[PDB]
Amino acid sequence: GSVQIVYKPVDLSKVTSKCGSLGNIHHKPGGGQVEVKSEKLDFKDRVQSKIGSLDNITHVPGGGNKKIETHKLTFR
Amino acid sequence: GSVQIVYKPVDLSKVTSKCGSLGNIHHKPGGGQVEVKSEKLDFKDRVQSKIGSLDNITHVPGGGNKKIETHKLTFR
Amino acid sequence: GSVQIVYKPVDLSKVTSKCGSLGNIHHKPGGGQVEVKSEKLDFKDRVQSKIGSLDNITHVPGGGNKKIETHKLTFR
Amino acid sequence: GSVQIVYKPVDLSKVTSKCGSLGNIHHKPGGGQVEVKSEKLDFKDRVQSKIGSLDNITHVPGGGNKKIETHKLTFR
Amino acid sequence: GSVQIVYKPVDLSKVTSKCGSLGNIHHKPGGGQVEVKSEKLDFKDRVQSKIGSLDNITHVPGGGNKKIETHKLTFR
Amino acid sequence: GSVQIVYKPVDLSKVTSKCGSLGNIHHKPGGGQVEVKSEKLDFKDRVQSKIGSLDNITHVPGGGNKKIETHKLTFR
Repeated sequence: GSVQIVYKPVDLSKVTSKCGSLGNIHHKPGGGQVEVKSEKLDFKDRVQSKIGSLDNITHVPGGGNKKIETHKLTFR
Repeated sequence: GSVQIVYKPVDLSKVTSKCGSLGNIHHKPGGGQVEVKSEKLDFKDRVQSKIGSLDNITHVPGGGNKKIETHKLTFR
Repeated sequence: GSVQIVYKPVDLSKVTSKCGSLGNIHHKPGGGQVEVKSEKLDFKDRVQSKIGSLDNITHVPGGGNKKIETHKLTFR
Repeated sequence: GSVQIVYKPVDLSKVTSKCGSLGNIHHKPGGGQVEVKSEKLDFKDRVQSKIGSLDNITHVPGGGNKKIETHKLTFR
Repeated sequence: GSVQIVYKPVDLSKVTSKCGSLGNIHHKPGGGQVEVKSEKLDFKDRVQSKIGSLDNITHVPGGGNKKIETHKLTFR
Repeated sequence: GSVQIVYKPVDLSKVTSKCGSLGNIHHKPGGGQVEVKSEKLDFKDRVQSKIGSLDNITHVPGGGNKKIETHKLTFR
C-alpha cells in the first residue's frame, strides 16, 4: 500500500539586534582554591566531564545571536 | 490502504532588540574554596558532569537573542 | 481505509525589546566555601550533574530574548 | 630630711602546662564581605587602627603561657 | 638633704610547657572581599594602621610562651 | 645635697618548652579581593601603615618562646 510523506517547513524568520557603544566591561577574579580526590574513574560511551576547573570567561560579542534547528525524519 | 502526511509549518517570526550604550559592567569575585572526595566514579551512556568547579563568567552580548527549534516526524 | 494528516501551523509572532543605556552593573561576590564527600558515583543513561561547584555569573544581554519551539508528529 | 626608698619584690612564681597530643584542629572560614567609606582620616599622638580588615587566624601553641609585669618607681 | 633609692627586684620565675605530638592542624579560608574609600589620610606621631587587609595567619609554635617586663625608674 | 640611686634587678628566670612531633600542619587559602581609594596621604613622624594587604603567613617554630625586657632609668 502507498505511503506518502511531504516535509516542507518554511522559515523566513530572523534573529536580529542593534546596540550602541558596547564596552567599559571589567572582569577581575580574586583567585580561588580547588581539590578533588578519587581512586578510580570509569567513563564509557558519550561523556562530558570536567574535574577540578578554575575557569574565568569574558565573552562580549557585538551580536551574540543564535538560531538552532534540528530537522529529523525517521521511517520504519 | 493509503497513508498521506503533509508537514509544512510556516514561520515568519522575529526575535529582535534595540539597545543604547551597553557597558559600565564590573564583575569582581573574591576567590573561594572547593573540595570533593570520592573512591569511585562510574559514568555510562550520555553524562554531563562538573566536579569541583570554581568558575567565573562575564557574558555581555550586544543582542544575545536565541531561537531554538525541533522539527521531528517519526513513522512506524 | 485512507489515512490523511496535514500539519501546517503559521507563525508571524515577534519577541522584541527596546532599552536605553544598559549599564552601571556591579557583581562582587565575597568568596565562599564548599565540600562534598562520597564513596561511589554511578551515573547511567541521560544525566546532568554538578558536584561541589562555586560558580559566579554576570550575564547582561542587550536583547536577551528567547523563543523555543517544538514541532513533533508521531505515526504508528 | 633624709628620704630612703627600697623596692625589692621577690618572685619564685611559675606559669606551667602539660598536654597530651594537641591536634585534629580545623579552621574553615566561608569567605565574607567588607566595605568602608570615609571623607577624611586624621590621626594624631598614639593611635592603633584597623579599617576594612577581613583577617583569619589559627593559633595553636603547645604551651601558650604569658607572664606580664610592669615595675615602676617615680620620684619628684 | 639626702635622697637614697634602692631598686633590686628578684626574679627566679619560670614560664614552662610540655606537649605531646602537636599537629593535624588545617586552616582553609574561602577567600573574601574588601573595599575602602577615603579622600584624605593625615597621620602624625606614633601610629599603627591597617587599611583594607585580607590576611590569613597559621601560627603553631611548639612552646609559644611569652614573658614581658618593664622596669622603669624616673627621678626629677 | 647627695642623691644616691642603685638599680640592680636580678633575673634567674626561664622561658622553656618541650614538644613531641611538630608537623602535619596545612594552610590552604582560597584567594580573595581588595580595593582601596584615596586622593592624599600625609604621613609624618613614627607612622606604620599597611594599605591593601592580602597576606598569608604560616609560622611553625619548634620553640617560638619570647622574653622581652625594657630596663629604663631617667634622671632630671
